[PDB]
Amino acid sequence: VTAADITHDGDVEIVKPQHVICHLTDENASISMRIKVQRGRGYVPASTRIH
DNA sequence: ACAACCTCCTTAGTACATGCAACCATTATCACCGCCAGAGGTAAAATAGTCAACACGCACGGTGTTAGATATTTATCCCTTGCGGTGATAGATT
Repeated sequence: VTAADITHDGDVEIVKPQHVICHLTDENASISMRIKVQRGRGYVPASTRIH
């Protein structure tokens, strides 16, 4: 599961093709997800975003 | 006939390795003093010379003027700043 398996739900370049995520094994297998992405320029903890 | 063995005898052979700092004393003991050496002293003359005299003659340095350089002043010029517009990067793909 790879960059060649993405779809662009927004404005996103991808200078990370080699970032393989996971795998599948059968001729009828599947997996799907959404992903949220951000740029900003500073840091906050995942469970101290607070408001 | 000797052999080593029992006992405490004494002897004496050794005592690991790397490095830095400190300074170099104690003795008493007649060396006599007699002789004379070449050998210390110094007067007078060799191996040769001083420095004062009157000359000789020159260099150097300080006072003076000149020279020109320099550091200032002025003002010019360019290279740089910072922001901005929008650049073909980085690098993923063909």
